[PDB]
Amino acid sequence: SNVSNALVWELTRKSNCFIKKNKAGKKGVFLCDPLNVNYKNTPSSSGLVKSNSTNVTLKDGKVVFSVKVNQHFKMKNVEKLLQQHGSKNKEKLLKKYKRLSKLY
Amino acid sequence: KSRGKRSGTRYKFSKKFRKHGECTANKYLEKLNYGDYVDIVCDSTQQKGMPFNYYHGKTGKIFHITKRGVGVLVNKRVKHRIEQKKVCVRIEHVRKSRCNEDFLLRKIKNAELIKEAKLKNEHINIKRKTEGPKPAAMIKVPPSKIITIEPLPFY
Amino acid sequence: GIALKNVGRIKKHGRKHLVSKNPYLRLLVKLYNFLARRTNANFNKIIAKRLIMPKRYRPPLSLSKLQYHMANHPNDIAVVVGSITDDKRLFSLKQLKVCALRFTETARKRIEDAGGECLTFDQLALKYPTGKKCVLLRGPTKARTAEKHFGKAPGKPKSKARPYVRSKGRKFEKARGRRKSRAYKK
Amino acid sequence: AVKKVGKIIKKRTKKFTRFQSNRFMRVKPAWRKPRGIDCRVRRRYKGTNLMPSIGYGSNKKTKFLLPNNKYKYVVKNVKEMEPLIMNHTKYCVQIAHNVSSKKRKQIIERAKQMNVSVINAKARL
Amino acid sequence: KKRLQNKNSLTNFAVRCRLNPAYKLLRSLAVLRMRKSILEKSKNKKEKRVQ
Amino acid sequence: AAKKIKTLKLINKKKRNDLRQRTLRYEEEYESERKKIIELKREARKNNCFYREAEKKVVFVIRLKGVNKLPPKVRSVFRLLRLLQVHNGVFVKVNKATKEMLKIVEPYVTYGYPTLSTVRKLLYKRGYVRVGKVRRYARKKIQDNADISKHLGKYNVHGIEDMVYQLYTCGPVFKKVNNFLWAFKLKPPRKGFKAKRHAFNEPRPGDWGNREAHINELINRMI
Amino acid sequence: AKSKNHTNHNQNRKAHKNGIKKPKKHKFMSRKGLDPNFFRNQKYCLKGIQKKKKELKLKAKQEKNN
Amino acid sequence: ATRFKKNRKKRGHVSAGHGRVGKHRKHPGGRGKAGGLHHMRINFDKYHPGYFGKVGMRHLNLLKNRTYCPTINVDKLWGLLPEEKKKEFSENKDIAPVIDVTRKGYFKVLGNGKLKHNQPIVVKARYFSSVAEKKIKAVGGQCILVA
RNA sequence: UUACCGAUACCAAGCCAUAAAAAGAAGAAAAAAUUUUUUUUUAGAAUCUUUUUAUGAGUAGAAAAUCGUGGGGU
RNA sequence: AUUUCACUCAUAUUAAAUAAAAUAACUCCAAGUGGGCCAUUUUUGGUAAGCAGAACUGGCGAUGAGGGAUGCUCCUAACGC
RNA sequence: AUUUUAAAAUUAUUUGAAUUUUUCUUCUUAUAAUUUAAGUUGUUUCUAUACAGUACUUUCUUAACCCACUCGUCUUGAAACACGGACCAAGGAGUCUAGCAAAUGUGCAAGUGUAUAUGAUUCUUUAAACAUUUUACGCAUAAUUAAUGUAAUAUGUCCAUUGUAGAUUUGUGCCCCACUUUGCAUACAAUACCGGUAAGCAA
Ligand SMILES: O[C@H](c1cc(C(F)(F)F)nc2c(C(F)(F)F)cccc12)[C@@H]1CCCCN1
Ligand SMILES: [Mg+2]
Ligand SMILES: [Mg+2]
Ligand SMILES: [Mg+2]
Ligand SMILES: [Mg+2]
Ligand SMILES: [Mg+2]
Ligand SMILES: [Mg+2]
Ligand SMILES: [Mg+2]
Ligand SMILES: [Mg+2]
Ligand SMILES: [Mg+2]
Ligand SMILES: [Mg+2]
Ligand SMILES: [Mg+2]
Ligand SMILES: [Mg+2]
Ligand SMILES: [Mg+2]
Ligand SMILES: [Mg+2]
Ligand SMILES: [Mg+2]
Ligand SMILES: [Mg+2]
Ligand SMILES: [Mg+2]
Ligand SMILES: [Mg+2]
Ligand SMILES: [Mg+2]
Repeated sequence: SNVSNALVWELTRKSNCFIKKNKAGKKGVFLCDPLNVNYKNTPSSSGLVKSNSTNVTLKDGKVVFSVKVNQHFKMKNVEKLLQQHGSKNKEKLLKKYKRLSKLY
Repeated sequence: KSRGKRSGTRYKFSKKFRKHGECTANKYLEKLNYGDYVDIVCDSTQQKGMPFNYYHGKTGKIFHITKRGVGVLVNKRVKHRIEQKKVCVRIEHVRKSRCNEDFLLRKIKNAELIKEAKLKNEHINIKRKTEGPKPAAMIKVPPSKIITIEPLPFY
Repeated sequence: GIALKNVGRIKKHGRKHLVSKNPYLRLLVKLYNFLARRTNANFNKIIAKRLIMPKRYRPPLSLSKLQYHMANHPNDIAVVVGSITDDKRLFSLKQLKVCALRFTETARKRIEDAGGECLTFDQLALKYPTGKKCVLLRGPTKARTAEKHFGKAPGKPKSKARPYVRSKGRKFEKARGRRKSRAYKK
Repeated sequence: AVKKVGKIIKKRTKKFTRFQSNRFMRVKPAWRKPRGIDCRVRRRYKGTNLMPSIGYGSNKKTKFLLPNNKYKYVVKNVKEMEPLIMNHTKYCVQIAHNVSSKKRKQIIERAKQMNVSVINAKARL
Repeated sequence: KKRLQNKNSLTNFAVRCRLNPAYKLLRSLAVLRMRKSILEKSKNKKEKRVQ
Repeated sequence: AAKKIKTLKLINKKKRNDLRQRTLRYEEEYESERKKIIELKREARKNNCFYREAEKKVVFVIRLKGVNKLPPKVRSVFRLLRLLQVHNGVFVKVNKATKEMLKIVEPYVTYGYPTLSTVRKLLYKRGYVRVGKVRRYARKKIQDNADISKHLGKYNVHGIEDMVYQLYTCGPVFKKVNNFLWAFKLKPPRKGFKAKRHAFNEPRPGDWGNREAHINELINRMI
Repeated sequence: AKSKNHTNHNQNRKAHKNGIKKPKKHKFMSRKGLDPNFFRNQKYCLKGIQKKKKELKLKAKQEKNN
Repeated sequence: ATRFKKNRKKRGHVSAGHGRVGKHRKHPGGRGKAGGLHHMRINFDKYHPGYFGKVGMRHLNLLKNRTYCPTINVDKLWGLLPEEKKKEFSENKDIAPVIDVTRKGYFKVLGNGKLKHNQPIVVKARYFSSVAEKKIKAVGGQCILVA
């Protein structure tokens, strides 16, 4: 009753510990959130503000699937996971996962 | 150096040629109300109630009326700002304005016009039509009356 | 060049954004701004403006005053864009429905007792997004002690402004220029 | 003059050097705005150094784009590299000047995996 | 609405038409006037002289 | 919604139709008036009497002098007119007060009787208009009739043609139209001025006089 | 030292920047030091009127009550 | 804090904001109150009218206590009771609350404000203003002088 | 009498800032390949984004936004 | 004279124009400034002065740009890139 | 991601008219397309079948055309035959406290501030943080008078003084309108009443 998403955003629009902004080349403010699909500093994409998020991260070596209440998992498998707990965004996530896979 | 109440007033208070004497007895019968506009024209025949040099000519609303005293709200431009000044005068210097009554007449006429319009349901313009462009005219002039002109030689 | 006034740019003399960093308050202002922009019902805009305003221009509204205001129309909801304080001077409190930015605890308690309703701004919005059957009330702004020093300065004739003094009594600004007997007066 | 390349317009390639920075050693080129009466620069006499002004600024749209068309992003660590996985066509990595060689190499490797351009890959190469 | 060019009316026929619909008719009339052969004009001269 | 849209379209079409007819009427009038003038002249010639043409009702005023080194009264007059830049042109309804104002700023402006074609040209190539809530105007070029049909819809003057007509001869709604029109930001003359210091009526080459019949020419030159 | 002791130059200009501020012209000017006796009479009249109004209101209230 | 001080904002300008022609010299107008009644008389007149001169009687040994008498208006008297108790009192026209105004830390009762009609109040205090007393009585209450 | 040259003034167009004004809490577009892959994006940060128009001299001075240095908590 | 009722006064051309008239009022808090100088015109003292002293307005001062070869003030015109 | 739409215009059709008898004659009934709408796209080269070259980018370098007077400074006015400055590096100037002020932020709000000081299961940080005894004082809530002092409608009605403009509302015919309806803040007054002082009376 005292805490809501908008409020949270307001609190942490500036003062985050995931916000990293390029000092050289001023345009660009990134969120290093464990639940950010696109690493933008927007309340409509950030994991801290959004109640339900299903981001794919790298964490420590192996690619990890994160769900929001917080869950952690591990292409077909990823798709299945998405299908299970998930409510365009999915496509984006899939794309991201592909990219992640490429990295070792 | 010398700024008295009647400084630079050799001509402003001086009565006009062949119009000295005193203020006429009928001038005191001029009726005034709480809202009338009034010109302050100083008759230096009556030294009592003499307003300051500046207010001679300038008009203003009457805000106060006494036995023989008339209080007038006169706008004075003071450097950066025009301010209201309450000048307590006598009747001898106070004269009723004329513009106000010009306005009044117009208003009266306008009312009549309005009434007339109503009588017949019509769109009659009331606003004063200022001197605009002259309409097309055909002026009949005989060749006998048209007198030709040429610049005059020097002498 | 162009012979203009202040050249081109149109002066706006008022607040633009709240300087305040109060997250809740910011949220509220955002909400009301949104309301203003979508539904130009004026009321919303006014509310937004009030929210934006500084603390002096949200003077506290006293419960008694509120009651007085409500005295004509009942059941409609008085909205106060500031704090509402209680008044020991009042004996009875009617069934009031009041939306405020802030209730002092005691005032709130009083309202509750009256069997009334205390609404926050969000609640009000939810209830009445067009502000139907609402009545905007303000506290007495120029009743503030600061304002008593303003206007024509004490020294100018017929001015009713409080001089800035140390204390009060004979020894303190009550002689020359304050009585016919010591040079002048006022 | 103006330096068009792509749609990228640069209005003023020349640096604005301090007045008289070329006359006394003690005065560095770093722009300082002249004050005080009789400046000549302040007064904008024909033939002197120009004063930087807001008119010179680049279009809001292409501003911090480099010749590559990518905003430069400084990278100290793999973790930081990661925010640009979904942005390889818009931000280009520069590895911090103070990174040790092994770490730099690692970063470079990561970049290649990501398809992200590195603007300073050759340091300590 | 995003500002586009500002299109010369006097030239850009379509724009002109949009501005003033009757204009087309006027243009047509003008064209027709232009069309008529010079012989007729010459003939008319005599008439004019007479008048 | 679709139905509503259709209705709107229909209305627009109707308006356009109405506009066209109006335009045609105006055209008919213009020629007719000219013809009548000629006839009148002929009549005058025939009979010893003279025919004076009606004072041209409107006057087009173009600035000459700059912002600097100008009296306060003159500046005020300029402001009133809506002439603020060195080559700002505007239409002014010739009156008594207006005339006086013009006289007061005589040495700083060139003015005269614009003629219809010239006016039309001005409207077309240089006609910019104020689109927005009062005191926040935004200078927008006309191009479309729907841009002016919002503000001048109450006064039965939809379309540029109507506006032009109004400008040409002081109709029931001219002042409003003038107000709506942004001050004509004109070029310098393509053949150049004679001399901005001297008067047009001066025997030597000049400008700032009342060039009643050559104003149009000037406008054309600097269009 | 000899100095420019007086000038009214630029003063006008200065005045004109904020413009010659006209009097605010309030509808109800304070009738304090203005014509006595009459003003007290006026006051009395006003009071009477107020009283009458109050009485009327009371009557209305009574009627409502029944 | 220093970082948001204006001087820091003026740092590259020559006169530090204190004027080029009229410099910033130490104590120009004089020291402290200075020429109050001489070169600064006008200011005194306009902002501090009755500053100069002494008025009235001396009072060599004051002792503010002797004269201490905190006031309360009747308007605030019923407020001095808790809400529930107040309600009870309102309900029961039969019983009237006594109030020890001294016990609540006030020495004088003044009469600014209405009191609820009919409701009798018993007021204990050291001082009363005539009007306050009258108000109390009108409502069927009494003032009982205390010390 | 023309013609021409000629400003940081004027006009037309762009871009920058300032001011104001409109207005804003869900979705596949194209190309390259050979019906399916690949290449780009797939926006919604309220002092924010999109667009619009006007405007831009400046000492004394005032304000705002930034920038940097020594240390502190994070 | 005040108050309450009545009837009834042009109004979208808006009680004559015209008006980038609310960029207005008003309140507060302060800064700098309070040596000025020049030009046309009116002008006082002075033989006169690039002299001293004034009036209306514009400038310079705070201001560059084009012209006046050159110039703080003359003319053109005030300046984002 | 629906005002790059809608219309205009144009092309080929289809129905009805018109006096401007016209291969651009106009309106209009319907349908497709196109651009004169609805701010530049296309074709062919070239760089180039290159990893840097002599090309391309850019830094520096002189040239050259045109311009450009030593900065700071006080001054009506400085390039001045006004002063300060040979050069360079480091240091080098509106600060801190007391009380007051307005501004704004914040908490609480007829109160507020826990002052000293105590208390603790407080003791690297702990010189802070927490807690406040199982009617302290400040400022404010009342003013005014030299003063003994006196102290704000006035118990008919818990009601909340009267106007004129005034936000918001309530209705009538979702912003303007023209009425009603309520009358915030505030401006402008008017009254009451309180303290003082006149004046009139006066135990
Ligand atoms: O205004 C919606 C919205 C909703 C919500 C939610 F309801 F989840 F809290 N939160 C939003 C937030 C949020 F508060 F930060 F989450 C920001 C912006 C829009 C939000 C937008 C609507 C457009 C799509 C993104 N959410
Ligand atoms: Mg004389
Ligand atoms: Mg100088
Ligand atoms: Mg110098
Ligand atoms: Mg020439
Ligand atoms: Mg400065
Ligand atoms: Mg100095
Ligand atoms: Mg500037
Ligand atoms: Mg000095
Ligand atoms: Mg100076
Ligand atoms: Mg100049
Ligand atoms: Mg010469
Ligand atoms: Mg001249
Ligand atoms: Mg040279
Ligand atoms: Mg000197
Ligand atoms: Mg010296
Ligand atoms: Mg030396
Ligand atoms: Mg030295
Ligand atoms: Mg140093
Ligand atoms: Mg404060």
